Amino acid sequence: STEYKLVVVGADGVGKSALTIQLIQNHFVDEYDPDSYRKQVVIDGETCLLDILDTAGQEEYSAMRDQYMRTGEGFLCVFAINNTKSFEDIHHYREQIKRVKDSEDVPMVLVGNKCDLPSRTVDTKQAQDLARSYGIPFIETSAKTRQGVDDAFYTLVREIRKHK
Ligand SMILES: Nc1nc2c(ncn2[C@@H]2O[C@H](COP(=O)(O)OP(=O)(O)O)[C@@H](O)[C@H]2O)c(=O)[nH]1
Repeated sequence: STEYKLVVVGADGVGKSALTIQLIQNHFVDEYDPDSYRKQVVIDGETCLLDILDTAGQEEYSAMRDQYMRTGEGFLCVFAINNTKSFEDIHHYREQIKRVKDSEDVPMVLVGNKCDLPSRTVDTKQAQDLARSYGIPFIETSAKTRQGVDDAFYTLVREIRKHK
């Protein structure tokens, strides 16, 4: 079966690592010290291997971040629903991915994480309008309750499958 390399990007603290660890290990972590992990899953009846590359801890413009992005086939662009700044930063990460892959057509999913937390500052309509402007899906997640987590990563695999 095919292996899919998925890279998780977003501002520090939005939950890249907690999402990754929930996907792989089925546990929520209160802290993560920065990173790649593999797991076999079945998506739409089709077995595949996920290789998740977590950019947590990499400096904003590091050579290793660029290598991670070059290696990736699809990207999760994560913000936190309780952090307007991290939502405003999404364009930065999208631009970086486009530069590194040297393409305007890169499989991506927009992920609004921490949807369990009370203090929402980003509406689902704002996020869906950004996603719509990029032509990509939007998925709301909580690494803590597991809502949306599988759906985010699996939707990204579906996007890659549509790209090849
Ligand atoms: N309540 C809640 N906390 C989260 C969620 N995702 C991550 N966290 C927490 O937010 C902090 C940052 O998460 P981390 O995964 O290290 O963020 P990263 O820097 O983007 O990798 C930690 O204290 C995590 O427990 C979530 O969906 N809900």
